[PDB]
Amino acid sequence: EKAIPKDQRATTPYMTKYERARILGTRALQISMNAPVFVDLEGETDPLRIAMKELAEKKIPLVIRRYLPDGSFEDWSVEELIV
Amino acid sequence: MDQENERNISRLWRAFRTVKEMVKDRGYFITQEEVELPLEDFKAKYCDSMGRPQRKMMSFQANPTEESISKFPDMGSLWVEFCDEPSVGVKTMKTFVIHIQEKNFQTGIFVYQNNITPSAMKLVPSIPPATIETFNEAALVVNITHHELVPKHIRLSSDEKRELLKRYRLKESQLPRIQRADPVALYLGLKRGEVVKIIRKSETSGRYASYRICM
Amino acid sequence: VAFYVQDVYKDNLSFIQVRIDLGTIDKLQLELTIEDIAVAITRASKLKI
Amino acid sequence: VKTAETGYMSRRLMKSLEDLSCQYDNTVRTSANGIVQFTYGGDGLDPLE
Amino acid sequence: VRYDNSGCLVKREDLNKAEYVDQYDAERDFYHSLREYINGKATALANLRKSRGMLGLLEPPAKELQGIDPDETVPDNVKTSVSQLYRISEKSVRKFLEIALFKYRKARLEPGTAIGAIGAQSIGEPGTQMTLKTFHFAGVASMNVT
Amino acid sequence: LPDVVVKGLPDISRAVINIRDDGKRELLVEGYGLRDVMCTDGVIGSRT
RNA sequence: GAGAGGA
DNA sequence: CGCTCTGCTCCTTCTCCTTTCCTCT
DNA sequence: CAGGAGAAGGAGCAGAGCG
Repeated sequence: EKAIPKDQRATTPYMTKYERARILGTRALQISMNAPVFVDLEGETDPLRIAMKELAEKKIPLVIRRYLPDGSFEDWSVEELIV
Repeated sequence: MDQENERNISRLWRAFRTVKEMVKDRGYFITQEEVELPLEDFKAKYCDSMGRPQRKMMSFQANPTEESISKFPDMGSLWVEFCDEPSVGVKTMKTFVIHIQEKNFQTGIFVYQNNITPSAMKLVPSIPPATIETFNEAALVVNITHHELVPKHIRLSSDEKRELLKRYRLKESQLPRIQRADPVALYLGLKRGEVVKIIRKSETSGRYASYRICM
Repeated sequence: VAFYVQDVYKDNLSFIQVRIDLGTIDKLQLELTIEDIAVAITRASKLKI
Repeated sequence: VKTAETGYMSRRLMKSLEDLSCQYDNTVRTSANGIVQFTYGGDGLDPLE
Repeated sequence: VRYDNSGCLVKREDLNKAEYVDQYDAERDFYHSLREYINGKATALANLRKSRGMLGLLEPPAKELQGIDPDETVPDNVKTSVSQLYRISEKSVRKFLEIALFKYRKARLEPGTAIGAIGAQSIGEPGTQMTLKTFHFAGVASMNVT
Repeated sequence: LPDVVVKGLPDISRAVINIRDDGKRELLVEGYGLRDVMCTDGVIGSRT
């Protein structure tokens, strides 16, 4: 039920394609709602491209709650996840 | 006549070997030389003067081994008896269950010959402490566990089941159940709620373990 | 393995006669006798009356 | 004559296995959290890669 | 480590007892296959070496001559021939192992995959292309099959 | 009377001996008597 | 509503 | 020792399904 | 308009016990 502490977390340290797509979608939804960005914009306007560029530099400020079937859940930061 | 009697003798010998190995791999004490009994020995020690299958002598009692009684504290001796009358009815089954009760046996295996009256089946599952099981002689000719398509089953104790449930964080109602009266389940005689671990072999994946429970 | 079947009456009774030809039994090396055929008929008379 | 039968078979086959997911404990499970496989295919390897 | 069903550790004498198999068996088999493949390559190199004078050093040499070159007495001409025929480098072996391990850790069913839908489609869609072809039971024309 | 199954299994249409490769042979049966086929002598029950 | 392409 | 329930097992006669839709007319 | 597969009642016997 409680969050599994960071010291031991069985869930894979990798970033699944579903998690990557969901992170990009959430970050693009936030940016489309006039949210600050943490990358050099370079003139891009479509929020999805800005989200992709942020994920390229690991600048997306989100974490993943991987819900195990029992009920517990490991919180994995996007920065720590590998691609 | 001669051919029918000899065929029945050979079939009974194969059935007796199957029964011996079934009571062996459950954890009881038999010797490999006892199960590996040549047909000549079966004729010599389990037949009358004129050579007919008499079942009153081949019935036996088996007791657990030290390791199996350590793994399973609650496992008493069992009494394997055959029958003389083909159409087993209420009377013979009642005599057998009375004998089981008076002999202080935890379980008994009744290998009926040809047919079981449904009244006997009704009387079968009425014993609180002990239990009895029915095996057709035709159903025991080649043991199921030695077929090519039957993977290795293992009976898991309470401690092993608890370890498995804690490891996978599951419950007793989520594992892939195996029905009671399943031919590889009643072979091991799994009681309701006992986990069996299956060493399943596939050509693309080697061996791996899959777990089931008896329901 | 019947090789013929006949129905024969008598003065006050009737019956069915079938003579199993042992030649075909030997040539087919089947492991059965007259008693085996008779007991098979009696046991499979479930379909019959 | 085969198209309709194949379509129906595919429909019902999908209706059976509609909700099976590889959970984060590496066990294929159904919607009701009833574990059908303890590891996908015995190795947990996706055939796509 | 292959913990037993009771939670204890196998005593190194019954690891392959066929009653203690569990998950991570596929990974051990894959590692054994990798080791077997590298052993086959090294054995091929050693068998080439022993065919041209140089002793095949598949088994590790003793420490009584570990610090010295084990083939200095051999003429340098055959050394070049063996090198140009079969040469296995440290970088090549490390790169092969890294690539194999990366492609293995990549080739795992990622959690959350809708594996049920994938399986149902993979079993149903080929049915849409299974045109009825008449077959028999492996050379027996009479024994018709479906 | 001339249709009662005298010998065999009354659930089998036919049985044909087939010759496998490398000289082996086995019997292919059209019917539903698997348990009886495994039980009857002359065959190996572990592979049927 | 039901007649027929169509892929 | 036939007689009389139960119970089982056939046997017959019943019910619910048959891609995708994509148009026009 | 065909094909497939179950659920529900008659119906004909074994089986058990009996006064």
